[PDB]
Amino acid sequence: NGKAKVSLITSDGIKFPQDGTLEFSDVTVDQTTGSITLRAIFPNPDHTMMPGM
Amino acid sequence: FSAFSSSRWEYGSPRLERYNGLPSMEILGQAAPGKSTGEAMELMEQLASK
Repeated sequence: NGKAKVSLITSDGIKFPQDGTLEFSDVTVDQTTGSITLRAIFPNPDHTMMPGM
Repeated sequence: FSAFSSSRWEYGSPRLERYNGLPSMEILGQAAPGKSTGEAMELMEQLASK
């Protein structure tokens, strides 16, 4: 009923310490990925996530 | 893949044959006991003719 709760499981094979919020879906079909993208803002004060993964 | 890939179910044979260079379906059976070999084979060939 709401948008949007994203989960994570990081390369360790474990889910990130907590989930994250899916912000939206930009409907533009990415030309060379031919792929929609989802930008989900996540809290990362634990200084764990890093820009890009 | 999923963007340039698209996939589906369908059939293929797990195993395949040919015989002397043609597709062969081998089939194994035997003479109904009290029936001697050729009798089975006759009915085989006969059953094949149609």
